[PDB]
Amino acid sequence: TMAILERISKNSQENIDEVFTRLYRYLLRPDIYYVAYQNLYSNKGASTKGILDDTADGFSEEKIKKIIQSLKDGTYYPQPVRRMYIAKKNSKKMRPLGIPTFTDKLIQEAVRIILESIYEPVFEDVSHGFRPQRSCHTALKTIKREFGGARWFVEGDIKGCFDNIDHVTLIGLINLKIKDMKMSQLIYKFLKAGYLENWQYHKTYSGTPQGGILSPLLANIYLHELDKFVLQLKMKFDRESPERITPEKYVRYADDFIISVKGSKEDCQWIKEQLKLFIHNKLKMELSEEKTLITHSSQPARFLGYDIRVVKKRTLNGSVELLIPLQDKIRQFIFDKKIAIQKKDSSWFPVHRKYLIRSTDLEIITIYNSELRGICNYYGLASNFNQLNYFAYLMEYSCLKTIASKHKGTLSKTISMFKDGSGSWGISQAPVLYGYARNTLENRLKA
RNA sequence: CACAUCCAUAACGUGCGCCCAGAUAGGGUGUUAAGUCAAGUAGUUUAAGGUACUACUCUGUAAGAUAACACAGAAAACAGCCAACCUAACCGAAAAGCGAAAGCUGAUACGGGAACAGAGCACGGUUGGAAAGCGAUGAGUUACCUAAAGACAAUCGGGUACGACUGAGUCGCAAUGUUAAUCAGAUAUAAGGUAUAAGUUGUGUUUACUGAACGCAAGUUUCUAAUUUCGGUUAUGUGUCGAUAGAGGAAAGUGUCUGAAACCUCUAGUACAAAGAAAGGUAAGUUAUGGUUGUGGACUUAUCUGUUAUCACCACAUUUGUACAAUCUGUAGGAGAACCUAUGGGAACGAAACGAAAGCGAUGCCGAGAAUCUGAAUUUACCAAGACUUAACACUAACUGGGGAUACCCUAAACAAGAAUGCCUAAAGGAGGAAAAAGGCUAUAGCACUAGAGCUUGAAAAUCUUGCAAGGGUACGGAGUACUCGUAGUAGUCUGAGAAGGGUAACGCCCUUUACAUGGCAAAGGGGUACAGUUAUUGUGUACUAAAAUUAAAAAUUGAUUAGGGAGGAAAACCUCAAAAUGAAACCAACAAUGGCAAUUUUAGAACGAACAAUAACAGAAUCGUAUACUCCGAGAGGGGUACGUACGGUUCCCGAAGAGGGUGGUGCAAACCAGUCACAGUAAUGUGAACAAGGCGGUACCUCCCUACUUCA
Repeated sequence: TMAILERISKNSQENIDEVFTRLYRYLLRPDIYYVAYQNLYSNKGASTKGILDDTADGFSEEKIKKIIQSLKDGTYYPQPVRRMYIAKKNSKKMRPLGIPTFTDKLIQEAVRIILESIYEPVFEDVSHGFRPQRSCHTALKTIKREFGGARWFVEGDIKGCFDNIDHVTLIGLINLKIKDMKMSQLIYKFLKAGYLENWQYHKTYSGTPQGGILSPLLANIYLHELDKFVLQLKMKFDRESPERITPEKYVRYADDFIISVKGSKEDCQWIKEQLKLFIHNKLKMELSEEKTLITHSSQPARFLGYDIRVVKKRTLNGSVELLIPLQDKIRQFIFDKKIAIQKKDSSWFPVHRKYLIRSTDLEIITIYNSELRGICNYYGLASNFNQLNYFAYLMEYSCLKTIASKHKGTLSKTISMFKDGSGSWGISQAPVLYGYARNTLENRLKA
């Protein structure tokens, strides 16, 4: 089936030695190797990942290439290519996509496997967080409170991700110890495959039917090699960055980047300029925004919808850290769907909502509860539960307006909301307007 | 630091609509007449006007009483509302004769019934004068400590919207509108309000356009906003701690024990002035996305005789500006969280909102009250509608006569038409014998495919097919032209229009004369027939040649750039019996650097497809002049949508299926009593038995098709 790479990347042209990163992965080859040997390469033409609830569908056994990829059947990948990077709602980290083709919908597991190949080596943390993670939520909560006690701190801004798809440093750093020192080509001839017909051309990735949903993998690497020497120079300087500000460093991610333990912002420049030189050394990318708004001791930056600055408002601090919740992620998240106008009722109400004549109601209620759910998960360990339920207030009258509006009455939202509501205390009934909100903005949040 | 409130109010959705003849049957409409009304009290005066005045009376005048007279007002009838209240319309049922049921037949009785507003014409009509409402509960069932923190007896010690219920006792808003009484002028070109359609792009609002031509002007409503705790989570108050302020420091501060150096308390909210401190009422504006408003509630602006005064004088919000007051208050940038200047508590620090914007001259219109000044008047000077009745005259319809062709539905009408005896004992008797039917009769039973029944009919008869003059219903706004038939009539003079021309309108109507025999009329639905937009199906389609936006980029040189030619087991080596159990020449891979034609597009070398042939044109949101309440003031300009009440143009895009009503085909289930069939009795026909293969027939299930004035979804 597909032992093509199982042979290419494995034997790896040992004229002289090879995949040398072996003192930590020498039998770490055959483990996952023989996995795929019977995970993917077992007999599959049409399976192990894809449509059928995880897996590809066996409509024609999808063997038209899969079994016969000894030379990939290859030779052009015409596959009209376009551009694709999809932003992410919370904790901005764009999630590009591509063109769904059974061809691409098997290239997907192919690159899954090449991931696992490059997975076990010094790659770390499928999507972002220096610690090996998988979720944003772990990235959302864990790393942050741990440090920041050092003032004078900074962050990152360079867009540099789908703009700086360098594609030269890219293929220079994809498979160094993995490319067979000679004869390793039947891998990326069909990864370098952004073909088109518009009297123009752009190859190999922009969220490409060759390169659509795999930028996670690729860009994560792209940055990872950077972060390696980044950390080495980090420790090289971590000799007053943990020892200057003290008398009374860095961590890596996907899109934005903290500066960990701080000493002498008088060297924050040092950091950023060195970065740039390096950001311009081998990937040759700039400092979008000249990045970041140095706190200069404490002044709150923003990461992923949270931060630290080391009457609707009150807080407690000291020699301790903190993890800020915000309002701009809700502010326009209100002016989007006509959900309020803060210049109407005395500081903050849900003065109104949008929908007045629309489809059935209980679905809209579940919709409310759904965005609330999101809010909860999209807000882990950040303080001020009271702003959360404050917005919940700022959501009630609005959603209840919309409920009533189907009746098309006299603003009879009173009796209307009485015809339902987890908050009216009456399926013609709101299951949750605040309950699950409290539940999940406490669980997986307060710990 | 919890808990919590965000405006309540009805529609519009009635039933009708054709054709002409008439016109009090009634009614309406309008106009003129006459009377006829009623005016706080009387005089005045006069008609019996009218309210002007005189004097008398009354009521109000909160800008917080108290007396003076100023100041205003004093009915009635209408218009309306609010509630109760029969009753014709309109509705269903008896009801009722009725094709013999298709359809009619509804003051019976039936509830009702301001018909879902009366917008094409009010339910009526009596009354009554007040209902729905809110904002305060009046009365009952009631609460936490009894202000020390309690535990104690709620020492009702004591509090009813106490907070809940029952529930308002009382008020206000609810609950009104008009109605005759000097002119003339100026201050109006007054101060002030008013002038671009169905509509396109342009974003630095600059305006490139039209049913705008006006232009200027081009950026911009706004927030962004409180230090004398405005620290404690938005407006909601309570729940606080923090700091200062202690008061008993208890047995509470009703009577008992632990209280504490806490646990209540006002908190602890700065110095002036300043004003009403204040409502209510009226008036204007904000009020809540649906579309219309109404009716209230809240915010804002004004509002409501003079002194004699008692009063009058205060707490408190209040406003200023200072101080100062901290969170600074944000900002800006540096620079420690507590520096740095700035900021008015926003300077920007934006952000949203922002694009023939607004604002400026477009003069377009009028320019009330005409407010004030001038003159005039000044017999109380006058003076004429306010309705009611009648009168007359015109008028009139969802009123009064006669007028009914196109297609459906139904079946009576014998409506007319077309459907006919075996069997012997195998022959007259004859089946209207003695076998032997449907049909005749009746509920019709066995799922249909037997009605039992007796003779019967064994043409009787009832066969179905029609037709079905009938009889109904159905369309009698209105949705492009002609054109057709159905009636040439009934207005015959009189303005679709008879004609000519002229006003003739963003498509008519009216004026000079046409005609008296149709000269108009023609009728009156309705369908028909050809054209015209619709929607689709299909037939159908372009790189037809030129350059270009350079995919085509094969080929060729390049980019000799390294890496090749083994689906393998393969863990640093084993590499797979493999040149090979680790050795190329070109064939993939490099800005394809150029072609190269397909894939465009337009410039464009451009010929019924770079578009056309047979089978659907419904649904309009209302539609500008032509109004439509016209909408609203009228002092004007000008502001909305009721036969889809647009009546056309244009505007413009919606272009659904299902519930499934009923018919259609097929598929099945069943069924095997009758005629199918078999065999048996029987002389046969019938009886007997099998007989489901659904031969038909019906029951039933699916789906299909019609089917959709059967129902309903963008």
